[PDB]
Amino acid sequence: YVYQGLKSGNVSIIHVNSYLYGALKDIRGKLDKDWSSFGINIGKAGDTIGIFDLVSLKALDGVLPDGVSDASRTSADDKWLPLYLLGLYRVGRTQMPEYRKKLMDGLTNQCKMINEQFEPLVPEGRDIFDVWGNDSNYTKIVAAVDMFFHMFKKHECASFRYGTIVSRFKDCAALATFGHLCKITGMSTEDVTTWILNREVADEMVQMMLPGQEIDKADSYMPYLIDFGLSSKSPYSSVKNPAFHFWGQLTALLLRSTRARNARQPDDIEYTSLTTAGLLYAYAVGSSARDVVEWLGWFEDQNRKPTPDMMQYAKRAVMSLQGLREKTIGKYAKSEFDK
Amino acid sequence: LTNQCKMINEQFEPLVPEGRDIFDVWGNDSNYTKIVAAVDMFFHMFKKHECASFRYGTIVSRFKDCAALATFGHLCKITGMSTEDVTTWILNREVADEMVQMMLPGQEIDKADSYMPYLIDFGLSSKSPYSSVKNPAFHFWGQLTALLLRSTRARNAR
Amino acid sequence: LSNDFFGMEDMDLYDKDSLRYEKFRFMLKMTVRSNKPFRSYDDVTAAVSQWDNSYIGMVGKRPFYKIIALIGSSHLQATPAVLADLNQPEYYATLTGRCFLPHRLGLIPPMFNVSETFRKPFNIGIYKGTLDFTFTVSDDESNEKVPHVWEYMNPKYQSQIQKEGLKFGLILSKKATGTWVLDQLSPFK
Amino acid sequence: MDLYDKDSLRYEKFRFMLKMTVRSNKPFRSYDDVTAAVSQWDNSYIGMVGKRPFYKIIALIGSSHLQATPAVNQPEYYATLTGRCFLPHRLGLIPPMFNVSETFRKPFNIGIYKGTLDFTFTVSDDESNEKVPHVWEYMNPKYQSQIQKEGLKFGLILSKKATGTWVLDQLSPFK
Amino acid sequence: LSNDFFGMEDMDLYDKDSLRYEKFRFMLKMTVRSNKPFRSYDDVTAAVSQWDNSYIGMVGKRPFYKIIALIGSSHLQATPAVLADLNQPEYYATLTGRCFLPHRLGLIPPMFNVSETFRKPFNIGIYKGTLDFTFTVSDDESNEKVPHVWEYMNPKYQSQIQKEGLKFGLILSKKATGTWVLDQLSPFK
Amino acid sequence: FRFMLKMTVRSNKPFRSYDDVTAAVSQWDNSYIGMVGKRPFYKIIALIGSSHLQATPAVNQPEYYATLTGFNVSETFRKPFNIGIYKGTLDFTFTVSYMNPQIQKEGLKFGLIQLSPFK
Amino acid sequence: YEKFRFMLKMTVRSNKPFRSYDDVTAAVSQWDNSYIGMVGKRPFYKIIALIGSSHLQATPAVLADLNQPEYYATLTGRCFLPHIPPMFNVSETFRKPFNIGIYKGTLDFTFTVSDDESNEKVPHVWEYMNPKYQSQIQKEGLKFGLILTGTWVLDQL
Amino acid sequence: KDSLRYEKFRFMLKMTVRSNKPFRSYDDVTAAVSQWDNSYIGMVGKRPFYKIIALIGSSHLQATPAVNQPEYYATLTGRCFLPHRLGLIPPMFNVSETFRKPFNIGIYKGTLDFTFTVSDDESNEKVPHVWEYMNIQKEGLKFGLILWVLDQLSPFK
Amino acid sequence: DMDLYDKDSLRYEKFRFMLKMTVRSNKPFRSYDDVTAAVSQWDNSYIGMVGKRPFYKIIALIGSSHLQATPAVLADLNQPEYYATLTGRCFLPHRLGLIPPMFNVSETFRKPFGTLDFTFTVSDDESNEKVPHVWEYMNPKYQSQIQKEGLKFGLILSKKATGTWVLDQLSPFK
Repeated sequence: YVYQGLKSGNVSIIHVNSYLYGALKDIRGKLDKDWSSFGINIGKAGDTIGIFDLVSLKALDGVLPDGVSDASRTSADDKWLPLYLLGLYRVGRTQMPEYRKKLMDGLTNQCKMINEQFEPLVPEGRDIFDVWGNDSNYTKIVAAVDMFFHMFKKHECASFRYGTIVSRFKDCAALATFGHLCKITGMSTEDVTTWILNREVADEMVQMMLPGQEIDKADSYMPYLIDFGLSSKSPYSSVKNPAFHFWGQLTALLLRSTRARNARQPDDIEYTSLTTAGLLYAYAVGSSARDVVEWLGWFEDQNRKPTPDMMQYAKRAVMSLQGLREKTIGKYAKSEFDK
Repeated sequence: LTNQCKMINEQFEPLVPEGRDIFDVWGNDSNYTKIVAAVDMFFHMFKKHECASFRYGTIVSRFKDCAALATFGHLCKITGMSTEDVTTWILNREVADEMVQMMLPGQEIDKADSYMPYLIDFGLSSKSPYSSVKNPAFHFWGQLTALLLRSTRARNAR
Repeated sequence: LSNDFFGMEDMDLYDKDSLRYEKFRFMLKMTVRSNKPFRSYDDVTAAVSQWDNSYIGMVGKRPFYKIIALIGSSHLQATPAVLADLNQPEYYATLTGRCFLPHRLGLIPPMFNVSETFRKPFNIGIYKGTLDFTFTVSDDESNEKVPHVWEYMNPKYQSQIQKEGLKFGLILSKKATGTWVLDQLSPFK
Repeated sequence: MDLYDKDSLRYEKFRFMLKMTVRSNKPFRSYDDVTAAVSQWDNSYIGMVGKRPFYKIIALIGSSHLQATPAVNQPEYYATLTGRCFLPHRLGLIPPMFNVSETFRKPFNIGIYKGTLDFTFTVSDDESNEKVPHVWEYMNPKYQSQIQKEGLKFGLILSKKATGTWVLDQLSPFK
Repeated sequence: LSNDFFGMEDMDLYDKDSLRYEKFRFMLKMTVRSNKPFRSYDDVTAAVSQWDNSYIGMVGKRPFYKIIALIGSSHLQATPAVLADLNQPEYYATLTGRCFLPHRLGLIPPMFNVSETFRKPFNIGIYKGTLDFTFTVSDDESNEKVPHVWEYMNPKYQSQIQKEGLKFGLILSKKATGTWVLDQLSPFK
Repeated sequence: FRFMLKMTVRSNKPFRSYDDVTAAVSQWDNSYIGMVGKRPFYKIIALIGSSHLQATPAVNQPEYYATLTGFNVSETFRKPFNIGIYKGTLDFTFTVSYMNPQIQKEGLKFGLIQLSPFK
Repeated sequence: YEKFRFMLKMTVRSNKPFRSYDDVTAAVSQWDNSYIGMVGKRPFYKIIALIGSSHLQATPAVLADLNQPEYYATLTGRCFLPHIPPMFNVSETFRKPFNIGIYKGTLDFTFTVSDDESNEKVPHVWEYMNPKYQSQIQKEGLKFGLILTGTWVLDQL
Repeated sequence: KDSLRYEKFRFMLKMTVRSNKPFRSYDDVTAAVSQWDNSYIGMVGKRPFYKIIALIGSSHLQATPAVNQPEYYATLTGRCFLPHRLGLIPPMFNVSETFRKPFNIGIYKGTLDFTFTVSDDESNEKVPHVWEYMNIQKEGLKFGLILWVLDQLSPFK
Repeated sequence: DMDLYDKDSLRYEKFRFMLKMTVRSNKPFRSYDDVTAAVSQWDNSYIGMVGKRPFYKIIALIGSSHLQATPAVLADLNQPEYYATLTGRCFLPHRLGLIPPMFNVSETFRKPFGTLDFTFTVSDDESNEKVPHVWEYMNPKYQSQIQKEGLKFGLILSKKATGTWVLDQLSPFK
C-alpha cells in the first residue's frame, strides 16, 4: 500500500501510519538505566523495549482506504522504507525549495547507504508529504522513534534518526536560545537569569521555568511536548516568547556567534528597550572577561543612553556579516547597530 | 481557498461562477453564521484534528466585530507594558468610558476556549460592545500609538 | 486455522461470510491481440485470465476487476482485421453502466472514481498476444435500482457460467433464486 | 441448513396479470425460436429481484399463449392473460409482494430473428383463504418432455414428486 | 420498513399517501432525432423513457417532467424530413397550457418559473439518435380552473395509458371515477 | 419455591440440534449480577426453559421463545453468545421466591451435576 | 468477599504459535519469576494473568508465515474475589522472558488492581472466563499457581 | 502412519479435450491428459483425488456429435470412496478448481479444461466404490498412479 | 539436537526464480544423462551464496530438463549451443532446516565441464498466493526415473508417497 502510494503520490496517512507501526516493532534494544519520565514506568534497568512500548496503543475508529498493494515486494522494507517515510516529514517541514532539495539529497544519500538501489519514490512535483505533519498519530510515531533512538544511540537501526531529528525540541526555540546564550557566554545559567530585564523577558522566563516541567532531563517526554500531543501550544516556542527570543538572539549575535545570524526577528514587540538590554549584556561579556547591578548603575551614570564605545563594539560585532538573510536578527543589527 | 481545496481532492473544478456572486448574502443568514462559528470553535479547541483544514474561511468568525480588543492586545504587546498599567495611561475620559464598557467582569474575555469570540455569529449579542464603531476613540488612540512605535500591523486600520 | 492453533475466534459484525450487496457503477475498455483468432470463447477466457500475473492495480476492486474482465471477455466482438488474412486479430469491447454484485467477501473499503490501465502479455500455448484494460469501478450512493451484474452476460455465450467465471479465478455459488453470489477469488489471490 | 424449512417445498398463492407483445423482422417458424427471442427479456433486470422467478413463469405462460394478431408490415405477435393461482416452489422464503406494475424491454439478436419485446407484470400476493387453481394448469403441454424442456431453457427447473404436480426447484439463467 | 427495524412511525400530516391536487401551468419543447422512423408509438416511448438516464434537473418537478415528457411523446408529430428518403427523421412536439395533477407523492416544494433544457442520446437497439427538452413547470396560485392533466393526451394514441404512461417510469392507478392519480415514480427512483 | 419464567433466544440462523441450543444458552451468566444464592435455581429454571423452547409461528432472524410459570425480586439477564456458527443474544425472566427428557448430559452441560459453571 | 475493580493489558510473543491452552499457561506462568511489583496484590495479579491468558485473542501476524505471533489481550471491569492490604489505583508493567522448551519469547502486563468502596453490585470474578476454554478449571488454575455453591473460591498460591 | 484409509468423497467432473486430429488409441489420450498439472495451482491435498478423477474422466471420453477441430467431452457426477496408502490427508472443502495446460506429445497437440469438486461427505450410509465406476493398472501407471487400492503417486517418473 | 527443529523438520519455502542457460559442446548431446553429466560440474569451484546452493542446484536441473536446441545444433553447421529459460514462482519441500533469507541478486556462473553460462534469481516471496510445485515444473517427457536424474546433480530426493518430492540433503558438504 505505502510503496505504491508513494510511487503514485496518492498514499493515505492511515496506511503509512499502520505500515510504520508494523515495520517498527523492534522490541530489541536493552535498557541499562531506569527510563522513568513524567511519572511513567517506561522500563526498568535491563528489560527489552520497543519503539511503541513508550506510547499507549489504541485502535483507530474509521474507514480504511483501498490501497494499491504490490505483491512482488520482498521483505526488504524495514531496512530503508521506514527511514524514508520518517524523513519525508522533515523534508516536508521546510516549505522552501533550496532547503527541501538539500534535505532530499541528504535523505537519498542516507537511504542509498542501506539498499544501494533506491529508485526515488515520491514524484518530483506535487509534494503530498506536507500534509503528514498535520496528522497527530504520524507525529506521535515519529517522535516516539526519535526518542527511542536518542536513548539507544548505538542501535543498528539508529539511522532512522534522520528526518525524525526535527521532532526533537520541536517548537522550543526559546529554551534553545536560552541554552545557546548560556553556552556562548560561559556564564552560569543561575547568574544569567538575573541579567534579563524589560519585565516581559522576566514573565517569559517565569512561564518557561515552572519547576515541575523537568526541562533539564534529556531522556524525557519534554522535547516532544507538541508531537506527542502533550501540549497544543508550547510555552517554549519563539512565538509565545518573542521578547526573550529576540533579546537572546541579539545578545548572542553581538558576541560573535555564527548561530545568531539566521534567527528571524519576532513581530510586533518593543525593540528599543530589548536592544538596549542586549547591548548592555553583550558589552559586559565582551569587555569584561559580569555583575548585573554594577552595570545597571554604570549605565544609570549615563542616565540610560548607550555610550559611543558600546556602539563601536556593536559595530565591530556586526560588521562584515556577508550574506545576511532578510527579516533575521543579523539584518536588523546591521541596519540599526551599523550606522 | 482553491489551493487549500486542491490539497485534498486534487481535481476541485471551481464551483461558483467567476461573476454574479451569491455568497455575500450568506453572512446575513443567522444559521449559516452559527454553523461557521461553531465549526471555528470546534476546530480551535482541536487544533490537530484530521479535518482542521476547515479552519480556513471560518477563521474570520473568530473575534469577529471585536477590533477594540484586537488593538488593545496589539498595544499591550507592542510596548511591552503590562495590561495592568497601560489602562492607567488612557485619557480623555471617553477612552476611559470605553475601557469601562469593555471590562465588565463576567464576560470571559481572557478565556480562549469560550463563547466570547463568537458573540455576534452565535447571536449572543446583536450589537457587539467590543467593536470598533462602538469604541472608536480607543481604537483610534491605541492604533495611532501602535503606529508611532513602528509596527507593521498599525498601518491599515481605517 | 482454529483447529490448528489457539484463539482465532471470528468477528462479530460479519460472522464468517455475511452476505452483502454493494451497488457500484462501472466502465470498461478491452483490447486483445493474438497470433491467431480464438476459436472458442473458452480460449478467450484462458488468454484474458492471465491479465493479473503481476498485480499493481487497486485492492478494493480486485474481485470487481475480475468480474469486469469476465464481462469484457464475454462481449469480445471481433474486428474487420479478424478476417481471413490481414494482420494479427485485434479484439475490442467496451461496457459501461451500473450494477450491484452480491458477494461473501466481507465489507469492501470505499472505492473512488479512478481509472487505471492494465497491460500484460499472455501465453496459453498455441496462442500469444497482449492485453489492454481500463476499469472505472467505484461506489454509487444513489438509490435507483441497477441491473444485476451477472445479467450483463448474454445467455448466448457462457453455456455454463459456474466455470467460465472460475477460469478468471472466481469462486461462484448458487443462491437457488437465480442470482449468483461471489464466494471468493482463487486461493489467497 | 435450518430446522424450520430452510430450502424445502413452499406453496405461494398470488393474483397476477399479463400483457405480452413481441415484434420481429419475419414471423417465427418454430416455438424454439420464440423461446430464444423471449428468453433475453431480462438482460438488464431493473425491477424487483424477489419477483424474478414469478416473472419468468409468467413469461412462460405468455410465450405458450402467443397468438398472432390478424394484421399478420413487420409481423408483431401478441398475448395476454389474467388469472389466479398458487405456485409450488423450492426457493425458500420470499419477500412480500405488492400490487405494482413494471415494464420490460430488451432487444434480441439470436441471428435469424431480431426485434424487441414488451411485458406487463402485475404479479402480487394476497391472503384470500379460498382454494385456487394450480399455476401449471394454465399450460397446454406434453407432460413427457415439453414443459420440462422449454421451461428449462427459459432458465427454470422442473422435477417429479410422484404426486402429479409440477414443482419449481431452481432458476438458472445464462447457464 | 416497520417490519424490519424499530421506530419508523409515519407523520400525522399525510398518513401514507394523502391525495392532493397540484395546479400548475407548463410549457414544453421537444426534438427527437433518429436513424429510422418510429414504426409504433411504443418505440417512441422506449426512445424517450431514457431522457433522464443521467439526471441533473429538478426534483420537485421530476414527476412533472416525466408527465410532460409523456405528453410530448403523445403529440410527437412528424416533419417533412420524415418522408421516404430526404435525411434522418427529425420529430418535433410542443405543448403549453395549465393543468392539475392528482398525485400521492406528498407535498411538493414551491416551483419557480425557470426553464431547463435536456439533452441525451438514446439507444433502444434498432434506433439511434438523441433528444431535446425545454420544460417550464411552475406553480399557479390563481383560482382559474384548469383542464385535467391526463386529458391532454388525445384518445387516438395510447390505447392503454396504464402502461404507455408507465413506460416513462410512472406508476398509475384509477380513482374509481375516470381520473388517473399518479401513485409514484419507478420504485427507488 | 414458586417462580416465573419467560425465555427469549435469538440467533442468526435457527439451531440444528438441542446441543447448539444448550451451547448458546449456557453463556447467559458470563457476568452474573443477580443474587448468588439463586444462581443454582437460576440455572435450573434456565434449563427447564430451554427444554420447552418452541419457536414463534412467524419462524427476519429466527426468534426462539418460551414461557413457564410454576426474596420476591425479578431480575433480568442478557449476554450475547458466540459458539462459532450460531451467534445472537438472550433474554431471561427469573422470579425465584417439568422436564420431558438425555437429561443427565444436557443439564450437566448447563453446569449442573453441585454446580460447575464454565467447566 | 474482597470487592475490587481491575484493568488489564497483555502481550505475548512466541517463536511459534501456541499449541493449546496448557502451553499458553506454561509460557505465561513464568511472568512472576522475578517479582518486583506490589507484593500485597500478588494473588489478584495471578488471577488477572489467568483471565488475560483466557482472553488471548490472536492477531493477523499469527498466520502461516508473516512474523513472530504476537498475541494480545486487554480486559477492564469490576468484580469480587472469594478467598488484603488496601490497594490503590496504581499501574505497574511486567516484562519477563519465558523458556518452556518448544516456545520462546517475552511478556507484557499492566495491572490496575485496587479497592472499590462503592456498594454497586459486582459480577463474580471467576465468571469472566468463557466456558469455551479451560476444559479443566482446576488444572489451568494450578498452572498459574492458583489453588482452588457453584462459585469457585481461591485458597492460596 | 502409512496404513489404508477408506475415505469418502463426493465430486464432480467434465472432461474437455481439443486437438488437431482425432485420437486413435487410448494411450495417446492418456499421454495428452497426463500433462494436465504441469503447473499445479490447486490444493495439494486433492491432487491424488484429482488424478483419480482424471482417470474416471479419461476412461469415459465420448466425442461430441459435431465431430471443425476434434473436441472430446465427458461428464461424471457421483459418490464413492478411495482406499489408499497415502496416510492422513487434510479434510476437503466444497470448492471448484479448473485447470488447463497445453500438451505437445508429438503428433497430438491441444488444450484441456477441468471442473473438479471433490468434497468430503460424513454420511454414514454405504456408498459405491471408486474403481467400480470404471469399464486398469497400466492406465494408472502412466497417469503416475500406483496400484483396487492406491499405493502412491509417481508424477514425471 | 535442539527443540525447534530436531533433525529433519520438513518446511515449505515459497520463492520466485529466474534462469538463463547456455551449454556448448563439440558434439550435440544425445540423451538427457549426457546433458546432466555436462551440467552437474557447474559448481566445481563455488563462489556465490551458500544459502542458495540447493536452490541453485534445482534450478540447474530444471534448466537441464528444458534444453531446447538451436538451429546450429543440426547435423553439421557449427558448435552446438543449447539454451533454456524458466521463470515463475515455486515452493520446494526440503529437510535442510531454516534457510537464510534470500535477496533479488542475479548470480552468473561460468565454469567449463565446453563451457556453461548461468543467471539465477532465487529470491524470497512473502505473498500469500499459491504457487506451483517446483518438482512439477519438470515435464514427464524427459526424466524416465527422475530420482536418478535429479540425484546426480548433488541432490538426494525421497518420495513422500503423495507425489511431491522432498529434498533430504545435498552431497556431503557441498
